[PDB]
Amino acid sequence: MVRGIRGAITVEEDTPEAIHQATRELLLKMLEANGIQSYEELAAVIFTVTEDLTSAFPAEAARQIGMHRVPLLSAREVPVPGSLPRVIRVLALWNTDTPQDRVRHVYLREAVRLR
Amino acid sequence: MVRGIRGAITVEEDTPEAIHQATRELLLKMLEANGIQSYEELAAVIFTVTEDLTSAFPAEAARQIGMHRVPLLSAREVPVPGSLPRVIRVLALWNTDTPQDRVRHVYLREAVRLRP
Amino acid sequence: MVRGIRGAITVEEDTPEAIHQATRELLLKMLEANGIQSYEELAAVIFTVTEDLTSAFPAEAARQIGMHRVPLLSAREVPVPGSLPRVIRVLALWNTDTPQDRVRHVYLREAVRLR
Repeated sequence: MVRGIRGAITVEEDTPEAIHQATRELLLKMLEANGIQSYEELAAVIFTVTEDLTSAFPAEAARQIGMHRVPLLSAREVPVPGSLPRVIRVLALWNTDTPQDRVRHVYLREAVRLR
Repeated sequence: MVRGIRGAITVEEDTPEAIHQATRELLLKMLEANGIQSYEELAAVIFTVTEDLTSAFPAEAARQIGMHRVPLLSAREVPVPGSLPRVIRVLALWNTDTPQDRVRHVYLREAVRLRP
Repeated sequence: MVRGIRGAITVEEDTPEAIHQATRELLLKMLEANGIQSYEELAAVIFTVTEDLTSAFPAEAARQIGMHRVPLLSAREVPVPGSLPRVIRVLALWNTDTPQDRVRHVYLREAVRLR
């Protein structure tokens, strides 16, 4: 079975370091919250970034924590008026027998308003 | 086994009401057409909207019909000039043994012309 | 299980013919590299294209090679300084027993500069 894991986190400046730092933190927490201690069962990980962020690919933060074998893809989020700014969102596809209602999703910082 | 389910529907205007109503109808039809019993079978659902739609997130319609525990993600479609305007597209990833040739995709309203 | 397969290829110019030819080449190469002789194994295929490519949908290429029954979805890639121009990226979700470490990803033409 495949279960999606959602995550979201905000930053306060479109810089490679800031983008990477937040992404690394989110990915590590999404995995920790679900007791995942290996990357072998992640089918793929998809990232989306709001329009106000274009300095670096979030996928690079995944490479930084050793996810070089995990398929990654990034896309742009819809610029909805009044929507939360500077947000990095993640959708991990996890091969697991963990029930849908047992999967833990992670919303950090300002993204907590998105849960 | 995971099978993707595609859906597409158009709206006549860029308003939250129009977007949510259409997305709600599309999702319900996608579920109905494939006889899906519980949302527990859905690994995730991805939504995309064309550049001319920015008033709201289609994913909100999913919450309206009880998909609170289903992982949702939204993105922007490639802005190809001359393409069908105001389109909401959906890709559901379904855990099922259903063969690929038996999965039912749904194309509504003006998107009916987008069916493969 | 489900394993994602990554692919990427560049195009010399923004025209439907060029986009479709490149996408056909990449898709075929991704399947060949993984010994996939049938499309029944593909859960879905997601494409992303850089903003300098807007003349056509890469998904049309999938139809051309007979992937009508494969669920397809496309999205806009995130702009990044110094990133390779005119890039088509693919993420195929493959139903397979193949371990993550044995899935073959394909980077063609100038896209080799991204791998």
